Amino acid sequence: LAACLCQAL
Amino acid sequence: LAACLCQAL
Repeated sequence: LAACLCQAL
Repeated sequence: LAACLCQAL
């Protein structure tokens, strides 16, 4: 999930 | 942090 946030950012 | 993207958009 952390990586989904990084994608979003 | 996601709200940063919604501001940008």
